[PDB]
Amino acid sequence: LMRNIMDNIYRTNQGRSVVLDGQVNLEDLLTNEAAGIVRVKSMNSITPLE
Amino acid sequence: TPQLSGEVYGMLDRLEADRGKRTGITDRTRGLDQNTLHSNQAAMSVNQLMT
Repeated sequence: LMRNIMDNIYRTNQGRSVVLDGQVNLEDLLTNEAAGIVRVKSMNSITPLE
Repeated sequence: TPQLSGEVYGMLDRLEADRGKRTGITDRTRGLDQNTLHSNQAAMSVNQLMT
């Protein structure tokens, strides 16, 4: 239960390239499997991606 | 004569939203809550979703 709580804290709170739909090879493959800092897909508008 | 359809409006809206995506991901750079208050779901948005 505590591990899944920490998973909720950690994984479920990750931002991304914020592509509305996009193709962008899955947004540069989720920004090279990191989704840390990349949002360049084409022109995607504001989407928090919760 | 030929006309430019709503696609021009579409990618102008997309680019106007994308202006800050390369530096200012923070949506609208400022907050505005006069009708919708802060959400209270799980410890009030822990760690700002890793900021």
